[PDB]
Amino acid sequence: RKRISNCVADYSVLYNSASFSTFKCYGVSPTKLNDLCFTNVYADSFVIR
Amino acid sequence: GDEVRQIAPGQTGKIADYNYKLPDDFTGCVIAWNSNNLDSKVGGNYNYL
Repeated sequence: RKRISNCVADYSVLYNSASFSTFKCYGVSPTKLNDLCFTNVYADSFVIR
Repeated sequence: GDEVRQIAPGQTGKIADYNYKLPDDFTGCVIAWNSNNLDSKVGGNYNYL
């Protein structure tokens, strides 16, 4: 779990990349992220089947 | 083939935002079928932009 903070995130570039087989947002829309100001972000990475 | 989901109404993406979008209240039927053998060549059938 890598913490993200004290930065400006341009989520548009992540969503526009077709390399991702799944990009699903459950409480927000990916387009709206670009205009949204958050408290803290937890980026968790793992490899699964 | 991966873009078939974006064809559904209320979706988003490059296909859903740059070349083809369905209305939110879409009424109708969507029909699809693979045409790899029909319209694909080993050298690259670049006719589909």
